[PDB]
Amino acid sequence: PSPAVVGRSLVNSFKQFVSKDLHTRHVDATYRLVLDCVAAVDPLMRLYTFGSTVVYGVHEKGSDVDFVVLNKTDVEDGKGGDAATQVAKGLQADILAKLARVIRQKHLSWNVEEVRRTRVPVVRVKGGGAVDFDITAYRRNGVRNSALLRAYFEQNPPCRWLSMSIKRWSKQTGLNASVIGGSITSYGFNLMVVYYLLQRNHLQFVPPSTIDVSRVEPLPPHLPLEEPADEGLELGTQVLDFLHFFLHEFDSDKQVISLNRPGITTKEELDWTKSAEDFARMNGEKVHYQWCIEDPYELNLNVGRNVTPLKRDFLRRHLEKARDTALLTIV
Ligand SMILES: Nc1nc2c(ncn2[C@@H]2O[C@H](COP(=O)(O)OP(=O)(O)OP(=O)(O)O)[C@@H](O)[C@H]2O)c(=O)[nH]1
Ligand SMILES: [Mg+2]
Ligand SMILES: [Mg+2]
Repeated sequence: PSPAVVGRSLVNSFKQFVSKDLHTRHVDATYRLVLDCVAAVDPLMRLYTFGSTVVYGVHEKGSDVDFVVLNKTDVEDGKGGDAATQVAKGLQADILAKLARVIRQKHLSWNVEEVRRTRVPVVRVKGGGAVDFDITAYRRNGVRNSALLRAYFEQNPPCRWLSMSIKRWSKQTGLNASVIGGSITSYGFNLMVVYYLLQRNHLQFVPPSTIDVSRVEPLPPHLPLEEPADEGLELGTQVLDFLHFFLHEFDSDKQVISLNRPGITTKEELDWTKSAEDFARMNGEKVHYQWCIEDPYELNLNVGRNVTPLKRDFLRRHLEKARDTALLTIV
């Protein structure tokens, strides 16, 4: 398929998505509800938003909201790292347990799950009106990477469509970590999209260190999304260039998808090698360095750490299949 063909099926596939109102207006009430609960634990605690809501400036269906609870001092330390220690984890679980209890008290019909499978303690809430959200505590790095990605998409707002196209597809194909057998989160896919756009000079490099939590909005404003006005030609051209790039230009054997620096990052300069795989264990299991995606803020975090040789196979295959189906749209 030509870029035009892909472009057109892509715009047609989103027609329902651009039908309803996109505004991040809808989050305010939920934000207020959660802050209601947070205040009962501590009226001096802050509530911040992050995740796709912030990255895009729009609120997607089938997407949760991400919240983090922060102390004043956590905010004022707007460029501090997040401790990867057992006591930090314990602090976060202690406060999240208290909050989950309040959420249950105040909302008898909500399911309030204390999720402990994870590196980062999280409370998962499903109320029913797709009132859907995760709450974490005492961490800057989610608000920070989301503000970084948001800053990138503000440079070139129509690029959000390339991104959104990749997110929906990743899930359709079973590539996205949200699906059983999935290996890369949506966050990972966004890192790849941005890295791609940077290599093509569609975006201007933003050093991750310039992002300051003390200067972000707890709840950032809406950023209007408008239909690709050129029939979707730019989108279709981007999608095909994105697939070509990740199939034929990005060298997964030698290179790391990174936003820490402009240009190429090597596996060797990170020590992200077969030798490191023998030593490297995250959350009690092997980290893989077959597909390398460097996290801009957390030390030594491969976002592609679950991409085994097999899942790497599966990704190449899908990247190939994606060309001929316009990201599973020409069916
Ligand atoms: N360290 C790390 N954090 C992640 C990863 N995936 C998601 N997160 C965190 O969670 C936040 C939102 O992640 P996601 O829910 O996967 O991304 P999203 O943009 O909200 O997309 P959807 O919820 O799938 O629509 C990000 O700011 C990340 O900090 C990951 O693979 N590694
Ligand atoms: Mg999310
Ligand atoms: Mg998530």
